[PDB]
Amino acid sequence: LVRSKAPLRLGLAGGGSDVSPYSDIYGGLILNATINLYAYCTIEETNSGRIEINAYDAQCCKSYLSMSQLEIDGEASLIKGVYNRIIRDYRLEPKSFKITTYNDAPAGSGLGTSSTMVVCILKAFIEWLSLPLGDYETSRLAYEIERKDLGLSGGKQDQYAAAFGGFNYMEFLQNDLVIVNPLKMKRWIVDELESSMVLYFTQTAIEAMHKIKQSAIDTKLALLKGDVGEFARILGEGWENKKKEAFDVATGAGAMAGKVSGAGFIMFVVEPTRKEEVVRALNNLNGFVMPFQFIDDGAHGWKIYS
Amino acid sequence: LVRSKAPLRLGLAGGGSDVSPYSDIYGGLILNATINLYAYCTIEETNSGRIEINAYDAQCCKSYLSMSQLEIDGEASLIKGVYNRIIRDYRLEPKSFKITTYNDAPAGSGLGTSSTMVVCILKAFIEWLSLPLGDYETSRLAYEIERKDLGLSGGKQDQYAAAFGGFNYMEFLQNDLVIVNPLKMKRWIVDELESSMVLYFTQTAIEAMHKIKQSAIDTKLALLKGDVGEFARILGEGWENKKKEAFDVATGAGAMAGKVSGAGFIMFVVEPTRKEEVVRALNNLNGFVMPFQFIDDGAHGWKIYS
Repeated sequence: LVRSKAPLRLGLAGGGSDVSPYSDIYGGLILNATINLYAYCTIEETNSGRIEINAYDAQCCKSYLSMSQLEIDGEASLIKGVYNRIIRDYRLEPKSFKITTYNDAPAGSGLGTSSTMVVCILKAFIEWLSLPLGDYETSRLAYEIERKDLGLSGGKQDQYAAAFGGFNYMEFLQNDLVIVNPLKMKRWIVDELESSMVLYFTQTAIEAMHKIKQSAIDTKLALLKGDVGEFARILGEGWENKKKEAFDVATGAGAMAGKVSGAGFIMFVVEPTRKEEVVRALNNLNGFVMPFQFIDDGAHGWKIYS
Repeated sequence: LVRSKAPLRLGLAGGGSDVSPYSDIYGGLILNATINLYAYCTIEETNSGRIEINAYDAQCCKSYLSMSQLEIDGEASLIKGVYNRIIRDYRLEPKSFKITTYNDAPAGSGLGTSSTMVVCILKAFIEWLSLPLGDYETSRLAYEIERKDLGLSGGKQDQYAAAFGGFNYMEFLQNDLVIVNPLKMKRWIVDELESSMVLYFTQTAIEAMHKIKQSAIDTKLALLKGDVGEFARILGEGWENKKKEAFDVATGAGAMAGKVSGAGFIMFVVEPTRKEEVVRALNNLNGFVMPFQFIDDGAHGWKIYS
């Protein structure tokens, strides 16, 4: 059997500049980082002309006939979605296997859950069938499967982070090319940043989007130098800018700055010696603090020889 | 006692764009990587009231009366420069110690020997006196000791490569600001590049420099994908341009491309299965091929308690 896991991510700056058609016309820049919340998958080749699916994340535990393709009932779309593309792209005969899947964060959450799971399933298949697919190809394949085959709309930063891993500076160039600049992060900066962070779960746009894109640049420079204070400043200036309301009762008992991400989730930047104070105050509210650590590795698979 | 060592580096691309005023007017771009050839230094404190210098690199072995500053005789300048600068910057009392020094590469070379050694010496002092100097500060201080305090001329890439380590893409911005993008390099790309390389020792400008600067961008993007062939092309395209004579007996032996670095030093890029041939032919010349490996760490020091 083969197993695989992929990490979820945190958007540090540039969020949105990667989404079409803004990226297509102006070009996007994003700085993100993978965290220790994962999507897992294991694939074991069975010889019962069947395909069993135990997708805890897709509330699905059915069995199907080992076909060449599997219709998208709307159940276990991610797994079926990956499998179908694999059979087509390599023209392989139907396969018999049992596949299990589960995630560390719910569907929404806003941490790239869906893209991370797809990458994770791909990695399993890659390991399971020795597919000639590396980081770039995997991310590409993942996006294509999720954003086209399944008709799911989103940016491009999630597939790549899950596949590549660590702290990345991504350039989304026109003609949908993408450059991933894998950044090495000194251990003290990584530690300082985490001790400075709290994860809390509760036209003229363009002109704004340009500022956001520009923030990816200033944030890179700021964190490379370990200047968390400037990072905090950049987040605030951004928050102020993305307002000129729902639950800012969280920002009420806050720290230095904050940034709101998809799926109802605030990334606070606090003074390390006050981080605990912030976590207790936020914990009194209706939401909860999500403990985490940055993880340097991207998706990967391994085999267990029985 | 304390010990330290710093690696030398290979100028992969953009060489020259880091030199002022060009870096200050147009901005510089550099892609370089440290290699397993080092500068070593050990410093042991003593209560003899003397300062003993044994520098195999500066070819000096003299004892001096412990002072606050040391006259730049023209002997062990590097050590004297660092020692003086540290005594001044930190307003410290005269020091008594024994200091040993040696390098794995000669004066000219073209691997940044001098800057690497200054960084190494600085690292020994930093380790020695628990000085508050990190990567950025160390590089800058090294550039200042060498370039100003000692009048020696040159670029900036060398000081930063030595202190940072690994594959770096440096931005030497206008108004002399510097950004080091520490790049995580996949192991297989590094191994592929290492088996594809041979190290062998023996007004219209600016328009030419704009290309050398550009190459840094093309080279980064080529090596991040493992496209060594594209790297060869860029080096080759850069060669023909560096011609619009001396000991080119070396390039006479076919490979994919070659590149010369500031003095008796050619970098050749060859197909792995053909490397041994290239290496054998060149060694049959009047010079020798220097075996190397890329090293991901920058300068560092350690203490030995007794």
